[PDB]
Amino acid sequence: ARIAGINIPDHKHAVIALTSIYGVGKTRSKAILAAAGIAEDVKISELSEGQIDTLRDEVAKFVVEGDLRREISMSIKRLMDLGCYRGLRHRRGLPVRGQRTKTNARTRKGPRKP
Amino acid sequence: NPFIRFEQDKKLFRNALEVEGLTKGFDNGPLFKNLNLLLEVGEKLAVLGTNGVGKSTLLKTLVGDLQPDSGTVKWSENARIGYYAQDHEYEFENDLTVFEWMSQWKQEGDDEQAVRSILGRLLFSQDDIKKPAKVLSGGEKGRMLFGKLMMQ
Amino acid sequence: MRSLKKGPFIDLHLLKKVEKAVESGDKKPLRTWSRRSTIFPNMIGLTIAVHNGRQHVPVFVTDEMVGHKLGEFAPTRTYR
Amino acid sequence: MKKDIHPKYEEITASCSCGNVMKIRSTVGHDLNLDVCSKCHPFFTGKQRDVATGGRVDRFNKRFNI
Amino acid sequence: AKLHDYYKDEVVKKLMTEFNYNSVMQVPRVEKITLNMGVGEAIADKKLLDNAAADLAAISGQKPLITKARKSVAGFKIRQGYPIGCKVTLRGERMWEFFERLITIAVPRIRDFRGLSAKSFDGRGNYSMGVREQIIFPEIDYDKVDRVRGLDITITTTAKSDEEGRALLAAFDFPFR
RNA sequence: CCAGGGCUACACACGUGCUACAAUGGCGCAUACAAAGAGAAGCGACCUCGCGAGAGCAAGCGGACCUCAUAAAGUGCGUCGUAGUCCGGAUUGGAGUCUGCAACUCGACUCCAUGAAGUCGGAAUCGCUAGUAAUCGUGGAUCAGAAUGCCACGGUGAAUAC
Ligand SMILES: Nc1ncnc2c1ncn2[C@@H]1O[C@H](COP(=O)(O)OP(=O)(O)OP(=O)(O)O)[C@@H](O)[C@H]1O
Ligand SMILES: [Mg+2]
Ligand SMILES: [Mg+2]
Ligand SMILES: [Mg+2]
Ligand SMILES: [Mg+2]
Repeated sequence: ARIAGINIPDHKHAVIALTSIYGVGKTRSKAILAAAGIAEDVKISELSEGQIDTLRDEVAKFVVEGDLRREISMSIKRLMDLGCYRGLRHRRGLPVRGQRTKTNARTRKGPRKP
Repeated sequence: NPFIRFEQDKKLFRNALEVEGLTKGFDNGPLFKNLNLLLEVGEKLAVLGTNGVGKSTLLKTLVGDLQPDSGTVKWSENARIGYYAQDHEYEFENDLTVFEWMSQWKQEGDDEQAVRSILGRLLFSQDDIKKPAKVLSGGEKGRMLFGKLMMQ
Repeated sequence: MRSLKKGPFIDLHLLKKVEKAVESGDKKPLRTWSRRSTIFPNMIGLTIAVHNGRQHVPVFVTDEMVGHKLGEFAPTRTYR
Repeated sequence: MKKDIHPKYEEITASCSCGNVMKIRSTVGHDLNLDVCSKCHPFFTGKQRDVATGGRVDRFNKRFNI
Repeated sequence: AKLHDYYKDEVVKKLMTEFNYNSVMQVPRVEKITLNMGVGEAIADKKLLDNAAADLAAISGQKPLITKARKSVAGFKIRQGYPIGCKVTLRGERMWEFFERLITIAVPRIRDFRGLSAKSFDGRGNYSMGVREQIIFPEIDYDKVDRVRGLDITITTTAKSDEEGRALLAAFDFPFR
C-alpha cells in the first residue's frame, strides 16, 4: 500500500511485506502485526483500508527510513571526525571490528585491484 | 553490410515463458488446440506454418492480442520483449520524420549521438535524415525496425 | 568491567593522578602508560599523554570522548 | 492569455491536516490534503527542538548504576 | 487577488508609516515574478527540455518560453540557437496567486526548513531564490518525474532601495532569518 | 626484572578449509531413533528471572545411578512458485551478557536494524571400490575465556569397475 517511505509490494504476506521498510526486519514486523491486531498469513492485498490505516502510525514508534539513514550517517561521521580508531578504519575503508586484512576483507576494501 | 549487433540489457534465467490452455479459432475452428510448450532461456524457436495455420497469430497472442482460451500464458519477470510483426505499415502510418521516429525509444543514457549512430551504423545517411517515415521501401522499413529493436 | 553489573573501569594510579589535576585544573600534559582505562567525565579539558609503544602522544579530551577507552586515540602501528 | 495553450487553471480548496481551509487556484483539479502549512508551521519551535542528538556525558551518567 | 487586496489594504499603511512617505504611489510594490530553469543539457536529450518546460508549466499555469543560447560559448559545447532553458513571467493575478500559494504551502515542504536568507538581494530591491527541487510544489505527483529539476525565482519589485525591498517582503510574512 | 606495543600490520600472490549460490529447499508447529566420551578452585540438575547470550538460590555425582544432554538429517501438517527471493550471510550502526587484574589495538556469544559478492565457476587439478564416497549431527584434548583446525563416535547411504 503506502507506509512511511513507500510500501510497493502487494501480493506478498504482510509479515514479509513490511520488511521492505528500512528499519523493519522480521522480529519487529511480526510484533507490529500482532500489535495492530492483524494476523500474519493474511496478504496485504486483502487488507481493507481499515487495517493499513493503523499500520501507517504503528511504525512511528521505531525510527525508520525517514530518519534512520540520517542517524547512521551521523553516527559514522562522529567517529570519522573524532580521530579514534574506528574513525581511522572508516577513513581508509578497512575493517573496523579488528579482523584479518592480510588476505580477506574483499567486502570492505573493494573488488580485487592490483 | 549493416553492422547489426543485438545486445541484452538485463539477462534472465530458468524459464523464459510458460503457455498452457492455447486454443483459438475465428471462422474455420481452433487453429491450435491446447498447445503446451516451455522455453528455457537462450532457446531459439522456428515456428513455421505454411500459409495460414496461425503461424503469425500465435506470435501475436504471445506478445499480446487478448481473448484466447489460454489462461496460462506467462512471461519472465524482468522480461523485455522486442516484436517484429509482419505488418510494418501501422507503425509508419504517421508523418514523423525518420530520425524523430527512431527517437520514440531513446533509453535513459542515449542521446542524439546514440539515436543517430544506431541508424548511421545501419548505413542510413543524414542525407536521408529529414525524410518522412512512410516513404521508405520494404527492406528499408524492415531495417529501421531493427534500428528500433536495438534501442529496447 | 565490560558489563553494567561490574562498572566502568579506570586504573588506580590514573584515578588518583587525575584527582590531583582537577584540584588545580589544567596543567602540563599528563604522561601515562595506561591504555586499558575508560575515559571519565571528570577529566574533560586535559591533554593526557598515552604511550603507544615508543612515544607519548597527547590526546585532547572532549565531551564526545567520554565512553571510549584511552588507547583508542593513539595509533599503535604506522602505515604509509 | 492565448486561447487554450496553458494548463487548465481553476479554483480548488486545498486543506491541511490542521484544518486550514484556503481558496486557491491550481492546475490539479483534484483536492489535496498535506502537512502543516506556514499558517501553523513550527517555524519558531521546529528549529529549537532540532538540536536533540549529542552529548555522551549524560549517557555515561545514566549508565552509572554502580 | 487575495494577497493583492491584503497588500492594498494593510501593507500600504505599514510601509507608509515605516518610511514616512507622502504619496500612495511611492510605496514599493511587486511588479513581476520570473521563474526559470536552465536545463543545461538538451543537446543530448532534446526531449528533456520539453519535459522541463512541462514541469514548469505544471508548477505555474503558463506555457513557458524556451530561452535559447545567446553566444556560442565553447566551454560546454553549445552554439547560437540551441535551446538551453525555459522561463515563465507572471504578472497581476497569476503573480499574486503563485506568490500566495508558494509562501503558504510550497515553502514549508522543503526538507530541513531554515528560512530564506535576508542577503539575497541584487542591490536594487529585487529578490532571488532557489528551491533545489520541484517536488515541493503540489503540482508534481511522482509519475512522469525522472530528474530532480528545480526552479530559480526572481521577484522583481519597483523598490528603489535594498532596505525597502527587505521591508516589502518582510511585511508579507516571508520566511526570513 | 618490569610497563606498554608487535607476533592479528596490507596496493598483491599461493595452499588447506567452512558457508552458499536453493524447490530431492527456506521458515513455523508437533514429534521418533544413536554411539562414543568428560567431570573436584569440576560437571552443574530443580524452580524463579531475563525477548536471548545468560543471572539467582541451588540438589546429585570423584560417577552403568548425578550433570554435560533437547541429537540432527527424517517423518506429518501449513506457507513461500523461480525472485538476488521468506535463498545467501558478509559488512556496518546501536544495545547487551560471561570469563578475566584488564576486552582500544585484539575474545567469544546474545538482541534490533542494514543487507554485499554469489544464479554452478578458464586453463588446470584432487579424493574415493562398501557400511566406502556423499550428507547430518554429538564428544574429547589443548583450555580462566577463545576452533570452520586436530583427534574420535554414530544416523541415512550410493554410482562404477568392459
Ligand atoms: N481476424 C481474422 N479474421 C478472419 N480470419 C482470420 C483472422 N486472423 C487470421 N485469420 C485466418 O486464420 C489463418 C491464420 O493465418 P495467419 O494470420 O497466422 O497467417 P499465416 O499465413 O499463417 O502467416 P503469416 O501471417 O506469418 O504470413 C488464416 O487462414 C487467416 O486467413
Ligand atoms: Mg611484558
Ligand atoms: Mg602467527
Ligand atoms: Mg550479482
Ligand atoms: Mg575451550
